[PDB]
Amino acid sequence: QDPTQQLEPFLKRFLASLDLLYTQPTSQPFPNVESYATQLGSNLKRSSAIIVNGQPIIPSPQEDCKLQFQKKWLQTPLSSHQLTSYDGHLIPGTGTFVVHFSAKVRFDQSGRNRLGESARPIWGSWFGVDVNLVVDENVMQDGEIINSMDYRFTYVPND
Repeated sequence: QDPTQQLEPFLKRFLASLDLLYTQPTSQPFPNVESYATQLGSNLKRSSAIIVNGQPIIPSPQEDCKLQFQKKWLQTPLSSHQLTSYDGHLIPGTGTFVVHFSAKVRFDQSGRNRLGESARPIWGSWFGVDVNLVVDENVMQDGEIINSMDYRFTYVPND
């Protein structure tokens, strides 16, 4: 409870970064995909170990794992996560803690992508999600602190 007093706000910030709504400044006449996409999961380290639905992201000569994740996540419809439970522990001697959390997430069914393009979000059915993070100790930092992320749907609706 005591060392995990900074834990809940950190998790909410991490999830907000996945749920980020794209807003184009009126000073910019064109969409800036890079400036939006690089904010998704921004607490990830460039060289973090990332696994999505059992499939590890493998670093390539041109794109590190964080970048590949951001490009993957960018292709989802807008999301809305609700944190429902968590637990965390420091791993003695490592300067890291492990955190497991569960959430529900739903996605925009409007047909628009995250830049608002086709071809008011309308939320679909709840998915279940489990996430395991290994994160540097100083979690009220907002920089690159996540060493590993395992993100997994534990329930996927048929519809």
